Amino acid sequence: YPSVKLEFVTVKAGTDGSIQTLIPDNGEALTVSKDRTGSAISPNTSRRVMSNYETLSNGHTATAVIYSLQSLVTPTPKPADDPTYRDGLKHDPVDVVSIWLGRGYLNMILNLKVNGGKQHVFGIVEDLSEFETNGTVNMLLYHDANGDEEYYNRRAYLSVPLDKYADAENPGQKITIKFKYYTYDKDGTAIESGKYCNPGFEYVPD
Ligand SMILES: [Cl-]
Ligand SMILES: [Cl-]
Ligand SMILES: [Cl-]
Ligand SMILES: [Cl-]
Repeated sequence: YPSVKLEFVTVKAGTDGSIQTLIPDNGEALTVSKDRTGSAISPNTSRRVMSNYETLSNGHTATAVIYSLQSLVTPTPKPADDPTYRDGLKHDPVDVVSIWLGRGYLNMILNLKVNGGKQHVFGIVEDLSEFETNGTVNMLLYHDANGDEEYYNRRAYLSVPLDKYADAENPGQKITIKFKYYTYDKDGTAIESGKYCNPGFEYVPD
């Protein structure tokens, strides 16, 4: 478990790139009264990030004080035939710590065994073969450790966007996300886990 408690949030920058707004997943948008990180994103943009922050209230209105900010991976689900997967599908093992639907994303905290100097590349391999049949979206985690040794535990944060499944001309549509990922079994063998496929994550994009 990490030293600093981190939450999935959205941050917005104003004209100078400084963070002016923090939008918790659980609450309403808050004006950032103080950004102790001194972070700067692209002027007038929003980013889905990890943050340590606190809410301060005067009993009527509250503001956010940011203590830490870090990026998270926002992989767009893509079919196995997409050019990003040209060099083959990679499924280096991970553990799922926590996984849930929230604020238009499929959020997850992963546990990895890393070392250093190698970029861990994440993606979502999309299969829509059952989407017209029963609204099922099949997702397989892509993970390329790039030969990084499995020495130290490290968390990874993913927020899979689900906006592409919303149909404005088909409202009230119930979508079922069935997420698969490779992990180690009790004996240290890498296996494809269907743990989060039964019954899957049901949601109505509205
Ligand atoms: Cl982002
Ligand atoms: Cl106050
Ligand atoms: Cl769990
Ligand atoms: Cl990450």
